[PDB]
Amino acid sequence: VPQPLGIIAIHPSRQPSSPNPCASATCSHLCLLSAQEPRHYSCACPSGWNLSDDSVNCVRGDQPF
Amino acid sequence: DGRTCKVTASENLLLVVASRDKIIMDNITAHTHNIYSLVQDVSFVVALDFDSVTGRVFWSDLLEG
Ligand SMILES: *[C@@H]1O[C@H](CO)[C@@H](O)[C@H](O)[C@H]1NC(C)=O
Ligand SMILES: *[C@@H]1O[C@H](CO)[C@@H](O)[C@H](O)[C@H]1NC(C)=O
Repeated sequence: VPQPLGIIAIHPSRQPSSPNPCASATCSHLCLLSAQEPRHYSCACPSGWNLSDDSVNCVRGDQPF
Repeated sequence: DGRTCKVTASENLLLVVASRDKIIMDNITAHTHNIYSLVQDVSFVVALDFDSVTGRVFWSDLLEG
């Protein structure tokens, strides 16, 4: 194999099933799994945005960069 | 032997490697290797990841960016 930079294995055993915390969420940009309890989920806005006290919504920019 | 573990889903395994122009794929049926190429139009594959929910393969290319 001349240039084997990456390798992956594809079986049903390598991606074990688990319940999804994010399915219950409704935040407007991203939902990410989180080790913190009890929600086990958190929401993330695009790079440069803020996150409102309303943890499911985001605000954008309004400051020089 | 009461110590070894095996997979319920068939033992058949799919192994994918990234080598420049080819996303080499190996299919281990029984212990016989079967080798074929997933895609013709790729330039320089670096990173390979597998998604079991859609049944898809993801790869990144150094030349195509
Ligand atoms: C979020 O808003 C505050 C003003 O309330 C601002 O100072 C801050 O820079 C914004 N986000 C970041 C971390 O840039
Ligand atoms: C691997 O090879 C077997 C036999 O050719 C085939 O039935 C199977 O679909 C191939 N792919 C996977 C993921 O098992």
